[PDB]
Amino acid sequence: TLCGAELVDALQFVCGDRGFYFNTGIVDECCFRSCDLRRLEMYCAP
Amino acid sequence: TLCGAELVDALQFVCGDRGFYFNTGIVDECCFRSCDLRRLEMYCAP
Amino acid sequence: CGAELVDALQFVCGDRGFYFNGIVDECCFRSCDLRRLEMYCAP
Amino acid sequence: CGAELVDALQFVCGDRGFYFNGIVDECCFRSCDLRRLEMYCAP
Amino acid sequence: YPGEVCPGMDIRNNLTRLHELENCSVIEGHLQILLMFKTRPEDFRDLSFPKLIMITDYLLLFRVYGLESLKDLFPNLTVIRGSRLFFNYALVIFEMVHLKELGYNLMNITRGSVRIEKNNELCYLATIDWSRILDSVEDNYIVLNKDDNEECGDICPCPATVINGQFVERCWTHSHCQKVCPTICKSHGCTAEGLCCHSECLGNCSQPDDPTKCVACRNFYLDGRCVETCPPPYYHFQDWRCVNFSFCQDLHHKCKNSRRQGCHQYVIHNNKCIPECPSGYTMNSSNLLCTPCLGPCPKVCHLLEGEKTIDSVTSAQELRGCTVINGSLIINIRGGNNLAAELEANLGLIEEISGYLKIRRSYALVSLSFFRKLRLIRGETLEIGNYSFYALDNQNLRQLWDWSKHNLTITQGKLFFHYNPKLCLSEIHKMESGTKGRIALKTNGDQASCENELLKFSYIRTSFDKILLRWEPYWPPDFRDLLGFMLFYKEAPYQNVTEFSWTVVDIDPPLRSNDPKSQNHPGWLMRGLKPWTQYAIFVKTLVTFSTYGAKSDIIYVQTDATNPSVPLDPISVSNSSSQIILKWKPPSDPNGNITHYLVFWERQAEDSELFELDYCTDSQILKELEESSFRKTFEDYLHNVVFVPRPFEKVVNKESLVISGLRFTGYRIELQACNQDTPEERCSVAAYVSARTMPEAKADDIVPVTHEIFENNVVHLMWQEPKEPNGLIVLYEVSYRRYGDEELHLCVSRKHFALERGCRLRGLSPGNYSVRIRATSLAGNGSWTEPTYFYVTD
Amino acid sequence: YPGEVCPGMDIRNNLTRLHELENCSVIEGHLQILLMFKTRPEDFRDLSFPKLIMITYLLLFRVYGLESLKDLFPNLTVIRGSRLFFNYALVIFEMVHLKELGLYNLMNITRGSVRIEKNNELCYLATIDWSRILDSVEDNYIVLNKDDNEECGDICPNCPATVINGQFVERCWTHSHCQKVCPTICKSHGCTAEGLCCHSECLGNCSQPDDPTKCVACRNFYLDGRCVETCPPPYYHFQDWRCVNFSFCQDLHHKCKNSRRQGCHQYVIHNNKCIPECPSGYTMNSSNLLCTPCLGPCPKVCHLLEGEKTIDSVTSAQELRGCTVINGSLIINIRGGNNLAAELEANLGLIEEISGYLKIRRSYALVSLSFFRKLRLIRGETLEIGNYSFYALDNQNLRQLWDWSKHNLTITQGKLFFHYNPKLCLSEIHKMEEVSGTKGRQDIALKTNGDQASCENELLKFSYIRTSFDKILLRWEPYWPPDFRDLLGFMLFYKEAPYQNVTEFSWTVVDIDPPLRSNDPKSQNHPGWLMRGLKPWTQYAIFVKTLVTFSDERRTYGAKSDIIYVQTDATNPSVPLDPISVSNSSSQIILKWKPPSDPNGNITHYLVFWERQAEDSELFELDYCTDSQILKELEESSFRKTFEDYLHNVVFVPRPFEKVVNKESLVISGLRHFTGYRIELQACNQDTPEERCSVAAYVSARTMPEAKADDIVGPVTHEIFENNVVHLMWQEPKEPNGLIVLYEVSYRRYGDEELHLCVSRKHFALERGCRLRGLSPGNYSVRIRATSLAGNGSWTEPTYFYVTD
Repeated sequence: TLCGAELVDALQFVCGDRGFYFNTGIVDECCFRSCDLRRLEMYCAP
Repeated sequence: TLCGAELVDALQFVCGDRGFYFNTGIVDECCFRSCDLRRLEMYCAP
Repeated sequence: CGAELVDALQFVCGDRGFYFNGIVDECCFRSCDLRRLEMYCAP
Repeated sequence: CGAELVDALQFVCGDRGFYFNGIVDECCFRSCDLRRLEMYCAP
Repeated sequence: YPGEVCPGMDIRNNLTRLHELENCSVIEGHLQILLMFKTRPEDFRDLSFPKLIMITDYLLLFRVYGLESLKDLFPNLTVIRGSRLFFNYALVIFEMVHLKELGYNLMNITRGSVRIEKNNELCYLATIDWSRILDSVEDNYIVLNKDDNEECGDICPCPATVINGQFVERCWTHSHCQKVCPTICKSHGCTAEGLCCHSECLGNCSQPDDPTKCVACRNFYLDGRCVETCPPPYYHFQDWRCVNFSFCQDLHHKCKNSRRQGCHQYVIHNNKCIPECPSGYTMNSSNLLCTPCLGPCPKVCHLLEGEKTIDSVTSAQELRGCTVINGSLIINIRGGNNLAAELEANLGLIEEISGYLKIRRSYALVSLSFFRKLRLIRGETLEIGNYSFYALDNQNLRQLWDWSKHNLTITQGKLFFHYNPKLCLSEIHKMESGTKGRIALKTNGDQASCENELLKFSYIRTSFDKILLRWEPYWPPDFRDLLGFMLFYKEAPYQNVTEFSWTVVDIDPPLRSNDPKSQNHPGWLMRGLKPWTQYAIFVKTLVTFSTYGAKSDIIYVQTDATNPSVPLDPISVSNSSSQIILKWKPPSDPNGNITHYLVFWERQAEDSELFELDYCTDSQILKELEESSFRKTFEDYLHNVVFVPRPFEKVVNKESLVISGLRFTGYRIELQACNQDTPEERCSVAAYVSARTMPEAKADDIVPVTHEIFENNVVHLMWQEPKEPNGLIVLYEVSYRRYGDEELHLCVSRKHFALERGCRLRGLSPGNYSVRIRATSLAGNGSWTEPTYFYVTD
Repeated sequence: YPGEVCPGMDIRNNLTRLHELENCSVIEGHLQILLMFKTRPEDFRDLSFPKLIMITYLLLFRVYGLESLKDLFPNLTVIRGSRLFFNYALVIFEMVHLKELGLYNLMNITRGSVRIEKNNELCYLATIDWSRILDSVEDNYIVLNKDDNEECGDICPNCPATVINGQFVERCWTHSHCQKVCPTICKSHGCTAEGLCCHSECLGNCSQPDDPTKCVACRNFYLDGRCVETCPPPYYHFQDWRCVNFSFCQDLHHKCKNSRRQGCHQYVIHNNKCIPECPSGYTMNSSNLLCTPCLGPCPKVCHLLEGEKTIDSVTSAQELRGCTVINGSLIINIRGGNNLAAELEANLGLIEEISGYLKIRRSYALVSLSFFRKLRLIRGETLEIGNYSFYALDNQNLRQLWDWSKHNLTITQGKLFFHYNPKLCLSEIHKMEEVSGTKGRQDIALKTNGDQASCENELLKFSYIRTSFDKILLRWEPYWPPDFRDLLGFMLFYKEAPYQNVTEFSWTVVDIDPPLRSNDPKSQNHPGWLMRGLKPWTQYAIFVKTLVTFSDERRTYGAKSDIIYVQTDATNPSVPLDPISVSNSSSQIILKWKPPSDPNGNITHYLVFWERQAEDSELFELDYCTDSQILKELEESSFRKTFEDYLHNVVFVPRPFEKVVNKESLVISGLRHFTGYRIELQACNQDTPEERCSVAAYVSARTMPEAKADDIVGPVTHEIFENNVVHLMWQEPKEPNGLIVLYEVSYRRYGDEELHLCVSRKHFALERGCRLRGLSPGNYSVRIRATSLAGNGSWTEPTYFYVTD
């Protein structure tokens, strides 16, 4: 389970040069329950 | 209300000799709730 | 100890009762209380 | 203090060794535990 | 504010987007910079934004790499208003990885707080004091930064202030200090010379006492200068700006033609530009001026989530002005910070909520009075278990609505009350709102005793050192339930003490008696108090709550005035030959206000040596209450089975005195302190001092010398004794000199003076002579006698 | 028992009824005396009942005028305690004018305890020993009376002393009697005045030692004329003390059959016992008074009145002994904190089918409900409010229910409930839920159970330990909850345990912050702690605990480590203290020492060194002639988690030496007669290799001197000079006592006076012996005595010489 500290590390390691998109939430989806690459990569910028 | 040593003292005062009869009682009907001369005198021996 | 017993007794019962029926020793046994001192001044 | 600090540090190190300075200042500031002395080994 | 304005912005990914901060000096929103990965310090060294002056809502920085300081990016960020907070704070800096110093010229944060946390390189934290930046410093929250590991050396380049009794200088970076201003200028601000700025300036101004020269405008800003209020042709925009009619008209037209979500059809109300004017006012477009209407039009917050979770200032502010709620409300305030004011300001107008109402883990709450106009809870969408009002683990909750006037109506649904340790059962029972017919008992009111019954004191003596206490007898419906009495007392300089430092003492119940007459009137005598100090006393019962118990109200009593104690630290010095100046400090050993001092001064003869000298338990109590119940159990069991049915001066308001009319002499002085003046005296044991006036050398002068010449080379000398000897003439100095010879001296002590009746020289050779005599005392030496000449026969 | 047998009786009101104790030596039941409200010490002065010898409880309550039982019951010997009153076999309550007990002839109370309470005149309570009266003294109760608020003069007159709290006090009954304390060898059999142990069939006292016929009270059983162990085969046991043949039991059964209102029983013989009713599985043929095993199942159904019975005492449970099918509800309301597991299991053990609900309302002393040993199925046909067939409340010390790895319980109808069970973990409650079959087919409070109990089901495991002297390091594998931020830190406890006697329920608590988290299953710098210091030989018990923030919708107990006993490695011991040189012979010294108070390791053998000391140079040379913990739980642990979670929600938008063994003394031989000696002693503990003893204990030693050591042998050779100077030479003693410092020379002219001269060792060497000067002419005599460090030896032989003018 990716929690409130390593979540940013995992998101960076997944997104890379993509960056983060902008313009309930992510903590319950990924910390209160397990997530996969599918979910984490979705938050990366397109 | 009558309870503890007050109960036996009042029973003695009410009976006025005549002894005590023999052959949920008292405490529930004289300490949990108030009583009168009617109930107490009934425990004295006839 | 018992001297302060006297220096409290003549205050609590200075008007009347500052005598004996003695109260020092058992006050170390049975503590000291206001109702434990007015009775001693009664006799 | 640094004296008992190293008198325990040499035991927790064995042959790993250490250098005396450092860890003394922080130990004077914060309580000590394995995490603060196992990293202080100087191979 | 020179330059233009720009809306709030959020910046991520690469750094080129930071160019969007081209020239705008005002941000009409929030500035967020986040997720700046794969960036090095060389990228941040060449980019600066000195034009930026003011940010309206808040500034957030999070996960920036390469950046070490804001000293380059924001050298002129004057004011963070704090109109719209982030969570509870107007400035948040979080998980800064390479930021080292915060980096100045920032004056005021009107509303909100600051949270800086999880910074592994930040220094220069304890150097700043937040009382001069924001108001509620207690609301601030900074923790576990690099500077919190006592490793940062903040070498200030800076005015110094005191916190918690320690005095330290305040600076921002290694090259800047904190631009502190004098208290007179306060929020108005001051220039470099300390001159207070104009009333419309906030923080600082280029030229003092000029609304046109304010760097940051308080109240409102119209054009080129800061004004207290917008002129009649102009209406208030966001709290900081004044705009004309055309500005709001253009905003409304833009929101109309462009279907941009998140914007509002702006209107004019009370000379202010408002996204939507409040309840009771309709709209018909036309002049863009909304007017009141007879038809009720309450503000309906049609929250699409179906429910809200109010855990922050911003969450409540999202419901600012709404009167009815088309959903549920959950209150989950945490952190222990007081939130009553903002919650009441934001949710005060709430009247009827369609959903339910929950209060879970609200640790900081103390009362639910925020819903000042809460009238009807519909309860149409109930929580599981069908509850319209839910309460859980509100550790500090004490009181619900004031039931004297508040009239609450519940349409349907049950109620829930669990784990409210400081909430009495009386409030819960009083709540049963019209819902009496249609609680976890031991978990409520645990630390807040529910002793509705009141005890009344009867007699007091209050002594120069103790006190009489006597209450009124109190017995539960069944005695032996009254284990004893809990008596609490504590010194109280002011009558502002609460129930929960207290000193407690145990008291056994009095021996009750039927036809009680006067009973024993249980009480207590205290074990010693400082007399003049006021004390607070209250008494509460202790019973097995199978009988709620009783508790006497707090009563403030102070003992009678006692005799004072010795004065402390006296000083005795002399300024003139007849006056001695005495100084002393108000003695703390005695109590009570010092009314007047008593000074006694006694003259002393000189020391006899000088005359004679020839110079020439929670577990523990649980056993007992179980034991007491067991003790009552057998007694009840037996009855069930066995009873079968059929010179002095007083100084007033001065800690110093100058005793005049004195003689040079050794002198004994006594000082007495009297804390009461109504009798002839209520004084203490005197403090002893000894002083001595300076010498009067003229008094030691001897007024020629009468002499006789004898044939045995002996010449007697006699002289007038000084009228006012300086203490004691210890000896007399006699100087004689033969004509043409060197001077000679002879010592004549007072014992020698009396033995020989003055002085007489011995072994004088024939010839002319000159003789003079000088007196010597404890003070010094007087003037010599007039020259006297005599001849010795050959 | 030389007397008559009468049943139990209750005496009240007028004292004439007390005369009914005419000749009753043994009572077949309780004896109660009550409400004698108009009686004075005059009335009780001349009434005595010495014939009574044995009581099967005895209760006295609210008797006025009576001062003591010293005359009322002078021969009451044994109170059995078959049927207790509440939990006690003797009760003395609210006795107003009672002054002393006076039951000096009371010996044993087999079953139960004693309670005297709320008296105001009795004395002599602290001077009676209950350990010699009844076995279980911890459950007695004497709380409030006279001689507890103001001591009496308890003048014991004869009275053996007994130790209590480490101090000995004499035990006495009255101002004229004292407790009979038989020796431990006699045990419960008793002894006479001479201390001879009675026969095994006697209890307490016996008329003549070693004779069942002379037992005052039979320990096991009583036959018509003699105390017996198990009664003769023709005689069955009855009331646990009598041996009765067919006649008595048959007559009792016939009398019960005759009386339709008497609360008697149809007695039946079974297993050589005449009992009111034989247990379940047996039925009576009504012909031979012998009940036989039944064919169809016939459980002992006990029809409870008013469908309910409350159990709060062993007397309440005893009314259900032998029952198997309860036709009603059941409430267990034990009070006082006294353990009642054994009696409850003995009485309610055979309970299988209960036709109602079971409720445990305020049972403070209960630890487990295992005493319902054969509780197969509860029916719940009669339910309380809320329709619960099983209720639990306020059970402060309740730890666990039935052992669910072995038990098998079935409930038919109704729900259950639980509340305020601080020592009951929720895991056992959920096991109860699933095992009974109630859940799913058809309650538990949120947080009221296991609040002060170790609910951490997860088990930690130690990894590496290194013990050395006063230091020990611990290290266990890392543990991380699903939300690693929940782990506040680690809780470490330790105690000094000489033996295995700790079960988590004194410790020293240490707080450890969690280690920094590291990805991968790689080494995460395994959490541990360094011990501050320990005794060099003590054994310690250590276990660690987790500290995690709880979530309302997410349970997380945490984890704990099993208690492990680790003893530190040994070091060198400490020096023994108080050695003394107890010299016994001229060459032997019995050194005596005692072990050090802190051996820090078992003593194996002392190391002994002794160094010879030359005498002092002065002798040779000189010429002598709780809010804060919940506070730290929320606003910087839970609050810090909220903002961090809130931020992520908003921003992430989806797209020479001797060894002495086992002996404190040593007799070193081969020593000098009187020479001073230096002794060194060290304690040793692990010297199978080269020695590792402690530092040396120092003592100066000196053997006994001998007179012959200082004795001068033979006469003294002499020389005569013309200047009235006589020089004499004598043999120096071979082995003087330590050192001869001077010589005493006595000289006397023949028949004339005697004179003495002092010669030092330096004078001895300078003049080569001694030289007498000024001797008068004529026949002369001289004798010499030697002085050593011990004293003076024998004088020389009489030496005679002549002096010439």
